Amino acid sequence: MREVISIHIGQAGIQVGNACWELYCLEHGIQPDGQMPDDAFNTFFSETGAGKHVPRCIFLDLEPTVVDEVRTGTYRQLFHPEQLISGKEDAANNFARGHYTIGKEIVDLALDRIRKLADNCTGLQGFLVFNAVGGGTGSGLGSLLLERLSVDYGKKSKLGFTVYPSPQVSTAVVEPYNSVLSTHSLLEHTDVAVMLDNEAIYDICRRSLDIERPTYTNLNRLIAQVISSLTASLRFDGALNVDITEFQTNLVPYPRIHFMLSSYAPIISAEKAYHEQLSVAEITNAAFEPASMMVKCDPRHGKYMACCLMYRGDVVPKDVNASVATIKTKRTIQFVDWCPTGFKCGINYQPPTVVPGGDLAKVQRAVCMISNSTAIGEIFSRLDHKFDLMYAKRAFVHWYVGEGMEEGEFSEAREDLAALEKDFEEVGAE
Amino acid sequence: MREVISIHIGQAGIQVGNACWELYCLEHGIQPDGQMPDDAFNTFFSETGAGKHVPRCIFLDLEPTVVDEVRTGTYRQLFHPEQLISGKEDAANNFARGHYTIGKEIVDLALDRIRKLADNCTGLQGFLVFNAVGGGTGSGLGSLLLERLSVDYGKKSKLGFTVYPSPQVSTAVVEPYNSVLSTHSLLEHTDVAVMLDNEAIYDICRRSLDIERPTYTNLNRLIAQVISSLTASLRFDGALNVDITEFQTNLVPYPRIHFMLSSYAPIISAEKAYHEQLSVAEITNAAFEPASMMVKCDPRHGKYMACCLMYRGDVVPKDVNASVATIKTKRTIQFVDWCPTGFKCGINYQPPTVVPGGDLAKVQRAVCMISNSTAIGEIFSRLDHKFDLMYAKRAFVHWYVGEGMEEGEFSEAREDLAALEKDFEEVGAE
Amino acid sequence: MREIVHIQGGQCGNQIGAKFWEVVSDEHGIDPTGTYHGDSDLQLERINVYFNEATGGRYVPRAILMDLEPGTMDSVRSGPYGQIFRPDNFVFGQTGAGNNWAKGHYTEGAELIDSVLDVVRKEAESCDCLQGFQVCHSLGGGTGSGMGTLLISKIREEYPDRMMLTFSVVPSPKVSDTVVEPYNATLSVHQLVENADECMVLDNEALYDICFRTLKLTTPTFGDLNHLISAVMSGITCCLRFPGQLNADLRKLAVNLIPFPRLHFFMVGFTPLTSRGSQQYRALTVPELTQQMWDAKNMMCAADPRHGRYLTASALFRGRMSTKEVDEQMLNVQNKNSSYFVEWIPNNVKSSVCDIPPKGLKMSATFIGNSTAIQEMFKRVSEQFTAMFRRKAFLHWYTGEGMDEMEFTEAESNMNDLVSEYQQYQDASAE
Amino acid sequence: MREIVHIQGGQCGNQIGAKFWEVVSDEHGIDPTGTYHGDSDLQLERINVYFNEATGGRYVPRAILMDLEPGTMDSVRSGPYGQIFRPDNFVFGQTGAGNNWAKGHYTEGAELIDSVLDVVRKEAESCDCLQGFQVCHSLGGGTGSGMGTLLISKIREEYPDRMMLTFSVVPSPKVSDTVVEPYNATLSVHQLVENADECMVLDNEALYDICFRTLKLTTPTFGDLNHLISAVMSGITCCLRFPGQLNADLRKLAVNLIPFPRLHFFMVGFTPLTSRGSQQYRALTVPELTQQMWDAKNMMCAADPRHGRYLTASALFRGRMSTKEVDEQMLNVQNKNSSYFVEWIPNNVKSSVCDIPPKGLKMSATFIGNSTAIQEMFKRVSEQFTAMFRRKAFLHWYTGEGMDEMEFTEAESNMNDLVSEYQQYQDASAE
Amino acid sequence: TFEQAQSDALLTSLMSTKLNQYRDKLRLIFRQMDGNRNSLIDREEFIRGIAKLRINVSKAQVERLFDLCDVDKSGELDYEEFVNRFEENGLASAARNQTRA
Amino acid sequence: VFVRNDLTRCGQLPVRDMTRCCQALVPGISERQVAAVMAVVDPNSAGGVDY
Ligand SMILES: Nc1nc2c(ncn2[C@@H]2O[C@H](COP(=O)(O)OP(=O)(O)OP(=O)(O)O)[C@@H](O)[C@H]2O)c(=O)[nH]1
Ligand SMILES: Nc1nc2c(ncn2[C@@H]2O[C@H](COP(=O)(O)OP(=O)(O)OP(=O)(O)O)[C@@H](O)[C@H]2O)c(=O)[nH]1
Ligand SMILES: Nc1nc2c(ncn2[C@@H]2O[C@H](COP(=O)(O)OP(=O)(O)O)[C@@H](O)[C@H]2O)c(=O)[nH]1
Ligand SMILES: Nc1nc2c(ncn2[C@@H]2O[C@H](COP(=O)(O)OP(=O)(O)O)[C@@H](O)[C@H]2O)c(=O)[nH]1
Repeated sequence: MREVISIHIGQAGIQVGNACWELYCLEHGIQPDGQMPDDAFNTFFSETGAGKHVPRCIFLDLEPTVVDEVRTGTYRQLFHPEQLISGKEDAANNFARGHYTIGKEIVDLALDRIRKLADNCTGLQGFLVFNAVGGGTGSGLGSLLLERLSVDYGKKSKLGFTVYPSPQVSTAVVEPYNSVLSTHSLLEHTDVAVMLDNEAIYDICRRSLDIERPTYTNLNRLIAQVISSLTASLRFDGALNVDITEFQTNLVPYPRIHFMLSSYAPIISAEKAYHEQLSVAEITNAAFEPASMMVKCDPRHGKYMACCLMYRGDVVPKDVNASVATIKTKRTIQFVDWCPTGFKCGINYQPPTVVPGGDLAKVQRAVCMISNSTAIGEIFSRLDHKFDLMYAKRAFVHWYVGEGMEEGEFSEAREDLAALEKDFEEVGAE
Repeated sequence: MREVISIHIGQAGIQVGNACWELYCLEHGIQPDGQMPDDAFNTFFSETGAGKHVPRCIFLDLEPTVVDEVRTGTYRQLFHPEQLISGKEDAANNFARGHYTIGKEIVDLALDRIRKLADNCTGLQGFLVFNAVGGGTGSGLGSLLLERLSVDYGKKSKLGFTVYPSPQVSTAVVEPYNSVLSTHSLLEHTDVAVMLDNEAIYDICRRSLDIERPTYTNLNRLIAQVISSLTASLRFDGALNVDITEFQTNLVPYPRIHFMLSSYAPIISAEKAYHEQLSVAEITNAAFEPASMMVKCDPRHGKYMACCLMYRGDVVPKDVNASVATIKTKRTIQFVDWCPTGFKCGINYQPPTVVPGGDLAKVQRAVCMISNSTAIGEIFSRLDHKFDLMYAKRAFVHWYVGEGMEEGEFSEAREDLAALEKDFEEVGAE
Repeated sequence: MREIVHIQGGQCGNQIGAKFWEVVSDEHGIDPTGTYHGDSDLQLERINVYFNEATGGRYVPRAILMDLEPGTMDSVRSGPYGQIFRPDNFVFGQTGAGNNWAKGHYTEGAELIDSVLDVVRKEAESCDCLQGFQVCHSLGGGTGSGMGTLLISKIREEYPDRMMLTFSVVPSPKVSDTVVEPYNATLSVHQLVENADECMVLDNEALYDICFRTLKLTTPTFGDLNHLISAVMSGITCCLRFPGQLNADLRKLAVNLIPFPRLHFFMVGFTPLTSRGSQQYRALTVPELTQQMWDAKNMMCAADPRHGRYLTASALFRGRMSTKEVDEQMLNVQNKNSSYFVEWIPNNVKSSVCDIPPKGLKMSATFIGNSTAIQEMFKRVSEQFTAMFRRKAFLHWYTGEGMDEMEFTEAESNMNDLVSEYQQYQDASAE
Repeated sequence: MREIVHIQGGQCGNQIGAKFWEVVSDEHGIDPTGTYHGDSDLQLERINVYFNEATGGRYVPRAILMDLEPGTMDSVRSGPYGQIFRPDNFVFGQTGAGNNWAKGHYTEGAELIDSVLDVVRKEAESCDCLQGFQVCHSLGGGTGSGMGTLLISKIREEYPDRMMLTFSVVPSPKVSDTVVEPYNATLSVHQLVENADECMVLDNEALYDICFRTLKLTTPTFGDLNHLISAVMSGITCCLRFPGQLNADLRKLAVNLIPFPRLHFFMVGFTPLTSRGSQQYRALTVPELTQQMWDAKNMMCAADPRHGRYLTASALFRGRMSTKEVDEQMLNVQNKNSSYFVEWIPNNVKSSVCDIPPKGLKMSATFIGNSTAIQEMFKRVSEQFTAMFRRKAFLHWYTGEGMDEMEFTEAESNMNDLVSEYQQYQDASAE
Repeated sequence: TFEQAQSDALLTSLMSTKLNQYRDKLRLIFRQMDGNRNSLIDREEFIRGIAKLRINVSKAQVERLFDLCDVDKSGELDYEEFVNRFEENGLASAARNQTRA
Repeated sequence: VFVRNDLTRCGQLPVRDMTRCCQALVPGISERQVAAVMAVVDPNSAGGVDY
């Protein structure tokens, strides 16, 4: 009735999907084999003749290794064998490779399975595309799939949880290139794009979790908790029910400005747990702290446009109202003049479930703050010169040209990002 | 009361008969020794006073090897020793040899035993002739036997499950010659000719069963499953019971047009089972897929004239109606303008039994789709030029001439096949 | 229950037949004393195709051993399987033909041919059903060629419908053993064209090639060439003797191979022939067998198929194998080498499959190709025959045996007509 | 399922490849007889990348060994892991190229190159999907460099989109092993620039320095240097054969490493290289691996990075490690040595992580540096080549093999062009 | 007993036909036999894999197959012996044909 | 008849099987006579004489 189709593209998409689906299985009581010992799973799972629950997800990749890890792992009997789609040749961090030459047949098969999955849903709230902006599979194939979905499905709300390059630390060299290309691609195709930065999540793990050696599994666990907190209102009832379709209506002041910071609170280990009050006001303040943001971007630089809060657990409308009133009265947090309210509070009666073997503690309250703010143009300013600095020398441009791209396409993407910078400045302005 | 006499002519006939009778013994619980630990076997077996069940079958061949393989295999004590009829010299892929010189006495004895078998049947739905169009034993001797049966028995329904040469792959050289000759023979005698191609069944085994090295045992197992689904309504009760006599009334618009494409669904191995829904609609769609067809003939080229569906297992008439309505509303499937109904649905409560040691899995639902369509003219068009390319040079003609034929026989066969081509063109056209 | 009458003619024919019978007895588990010692039911299931039962359990070949000199079959009897043969089936004269086809066909063969026909008829009448006769002999020898052609003519007269199969060791292209090889070969090919239904052409130099290049042997004697010929002779008829997934008798092979009656000369090859070193290393698969058999080097015929065009080709596989795999491999061979295959035949391949591989081998496959390549072999033999016949060298030896000079000219004309037909069907165009 | 076709050329290439295949068999748990004995599942998951399934449980390297003399591969075949290779993959002549690139590329390698490409095609077509080819050989040698360049050209013609990886042992600066090393190197660099997609530069004297200073061996034979080179060669593709936390195939490395097409030469190194004395004293940690990685002595190339600037640098780590640790370490390296890193590339590190470290090391790392330092090596080759080419010393041999003089001048012109490219990007300023 | 010999031959032939259906299918089935990371196949892994194959065979005959596949008296099946007994044709075909033995 | 009653194609049949075969040929034959012929055919065997 409230079905949402999940897509995971690229290594990062599939690896955060592992955490997300582990989290949903733990939340709904679904064993990894597929079945559990009302109808709260329908948003993510469809039950078959044997009673087995299969997730409405699609693991897409041009590289076979990442998908075969799932085919061999504990979640081999849960996912559908044809839902796991594997390519033959990796995109090799080439947007052209993942969008123009290799990705064609794979995305055609992807649309085939997506149509099969959508025909299994009475309603369809929308799509949750989890990819990695900064790689050929993540950028190119994800952009192509988003384009195809926009063409055919039409009105389905597509939420892209994109992982963008960190400011200074990075693992790819053409990462600014394919990041700018994918940003141009999804500026018009996704409905709500959520920014995530590995450096910021690493800082969160280092300070809040006291993990001196964070890794991708830890990062994906935090991301999975954020996404589950986002979708909790679809699967569990609570005061001030929040909806996928109304994320837009309460969050996107203008269609271009749909990139969103995310921040989780509390982020505390077991040893530091039950040591502080962790009240609603304190956790809201922590969520609005710059350190808790999962993107390396100071919120104090820009002005918030909208803030949607998803509370999980024992939260009362008085507590959320008082916390938001204190936040509004606070002088450091600055909102735009044209949005006097700028707040969308929604509570859920289901506390966040804790994945065994993880570092997050069992907290009776949790906040996922997703904010549309003009400060995010600052990371775009970072990528916009990381792009053009190499583009002056046309470094690695032949690699992209070889698979059917043009200098005009890079220029158009960079120009579109400059237009986005202008847009951010204007919307921040009065 | 509903007895059906089985005839298996040639190596292909006997080899598909092995699988067919293995399947029937497994279905009715008859052990290979002959007896079982009611009256559902009457269609295929006749019980004696001792409790031993003997099949109402006749294994005809001019080569002793294949029949002695039956005499030496597991099914020795089952079949009647005189019912196994063996020749002394093979027909050597010569239609003339199998129809004019060697086949005379063998077919005379075949009529003798067929008469003895028919005298044991209170009712008699008809004959199931399984031969190999493309070999002297199957083609020539089978044609002679069909002619004699038409002369003496008269109006009994003879259903010929013929195996035609594949389009490009083949095993013989004079296969076009004896195929065209036997086609002229069986155009005027058999009542419903179910067409089969080794290339098509090989592709089915490769794609659906994941067998990259299919063998004749696999092909015969598939054919046996098709025939068992076809005859299931004779032995087991079901809603919308379908009869041997109902096949032609609901499938043959004109007497000349009685060739039938066969398609079974689902074809899934043990590993791939219980992983997809395998619902009524999905299996109907799979049956209507061109890839699942057992003739190398794309139905999209032609138009369906009639489609008879045999559903086996837990099939509910509302679901079969919904699936067939979806098929009708589908644009890709095209029916002739003069057959608005074009569908003969029949359900049976007996799920298809699975052969132990076979590749097919245990499925609770099954569809056997047998369709009269004008697309079948394509394969006759292929054989018509494969024949004339050889016949222009009169290659291998002396071999056929030596055993009592004339050039006029070849000319008449080619002319009759051209007439059949034009008849198919006319029925297809408005 | 479709019996075959084997006949050996001449020195080469007798030795090849001895090796062939050794191979067949080994395959059927028959010891040199004739008692069955094989321990496999399929071996005895169709043993009657070649053997008859004696008073005891002894099994004796249906073989008829022909010669004009006694020493050759003294050696045959002294051989490892010399005492399996019925002693009554040894028909030999006293003075051999001095490599003289005239002596072996007209003067000395006339007297002994009556006894030969008596033995052949006695062996045939005992048969329940007769598939036909197989005559192993060597073109280019006196008694071999002469008696073989005469006996083939007599058997054709007596049993026209019964199949006739010939294994003729055509004289080698480069290195000839005897001088009068062109004369004997020319006179014998004329008889084989008219009488022999199905003919295999073998070359000592082609066998030497296969044994140096595939088998990599060092000093291979005639025993090895006879061993390979025996392998082909067994594999061609293994479908009669063993159950097959798609079986094919000799008549089926002839029907699928011979487009026109005179074009019944075929080149044959056996797979897998591999050296000792790479045996662990070579992959035993249907594609590997096809790749080997379609090689020109695998042929036991001197003529290479690349020059000619494949009119027809039968492949008899042995082993538990995928019929789809076989058919796909051979269709792929046709599609890849369509330039070497005749256009006016849509399918130039006859696939037969038998379920019993030869002893020791996981798999096997024998090939029988009717291609216009043999045109160059017949052309070369004509080039030698004409060279001698222009000066009438050694012609007096044949003329003194009471054959006209006109017979030589008629044989040359017939052989040239066969060559012309092969060229015509090499360069025939569809429509 | 992304297969790699290995090729070995010349004596140096054959020895290095033999050591490499021994190392890879050890990593995959394959005994010299070919049977899998790893008792470990990830070893067999992607074994098809390098090996093929034989009839038994045996696995055969997808390696093609080439030479013009038989002694090198006689030793290779008789070596400890010589029996794994298919003997059909040994393609060699009778007369070796006398350290003559002209002989190995035009006269003697040209006849053998037909067989070489036949074997290459046979091995490649069996592959489901082909990542590409890796050729191990030495610049400065006749058969090795000549046939390697010729084969790379042919395979580039045949498979333009497939990856080409080369491991070339460039002649050492201070001591020269063969006299015509500058001619051979100059001619081979010309081919590698134009054809090879990714090329690894190695130096024997740099290997001696690293194994005497960090490893501290007393008498490192060529086996030890080949073991180092094999360690790097395995580590470069371990992300294909094993699951990785952040995996990176050869094409990903090429994309992230090569800024401009002709600047595809890299200097490589392996870590952690520890002396047996200080194995206990060292701490096996990511910061230690990075520090040893970025040392100039750890570079297997003679050119030291300090003189040049790193255009790009990939680091393939292996083992259970923190990606935060790795990324922070490489960012700290770039910030600390910003003078040695090119300004107009914001991030000069391509970090890859594989979850399966090599046997014996809990953590390991192979480093691949694209830096302008290789400029000085090409410059030294220029200084030697011009010195000999002024007086035409040893040039008449290359002239007599049918090579124009202008081929040399074209080769050195292109190599000087590459030199100046490296200089121009070293001193290129942002904006 | 000849009955037991024929049963072993038929069962080995059935398994060899079920496997080897495509290239490297023997390898894929071998990797699927063992849940654990070691290549050695345990008796329980062997019974579970045979059960995964749609073959109705008693535990006694499965144990007979396990022992016939050379354990080297170690009790675990290696890939080498797995391939050796489940090759296409070979021992399976020979045992199937040799009825009189 | 012996081949039909021999399922394993082993060429050997037990006492019960060959007595059944001999009764199918001639009804009056008892098992003792068949066993005696079995013994005189193969003196030292644990049943299963070659038919
Ligand atoms: N947060 C997070 N990021 C990841 C993770 N795995 C990979 N990434 C990021 O994803 C980027 C590359 O992802 P992909 O493009 O999918 O890599 P791939 O699967 O080999 O596909 P291509 O590189 O495009 O050929 C890297 O820059 C990483 O920063 C993860 O587990 N967590
Ligand atoms: N579908 C299928 N077709 C088969 C099978 N076996 C043989 N055939 C086909 O049957 C054709 C020949 O059959 P037959 O005529 O009976 O062969 P035969 O029994 O030796 O008789 P002749 O060939 O006429 O002498 C071949 O072209 C094959 O395509 C089988 O098991 N399944
Ligand atoms: N393959 C093979 N060829 C032989 C053998 N013996 C002789 N030949 C060849 O056969 C040719 C004809 O000899 P042959 O006809 O047997 O002599 P004849 O019996 O006196 O007529 C000779 O040129 C020999 O080269 C043998 O044992 N094997
Ligand atoms: N690392 C290593 N280098 C070698 C080995 N053998 C030779 N070389 C080097 O390879 C260079 C060229 O030799 P090579 O090309 O093999 O000579 P070629 O075979 O006649 O072409 C020489 O300068 C040697 O220093 C070896 O075993 N290991």
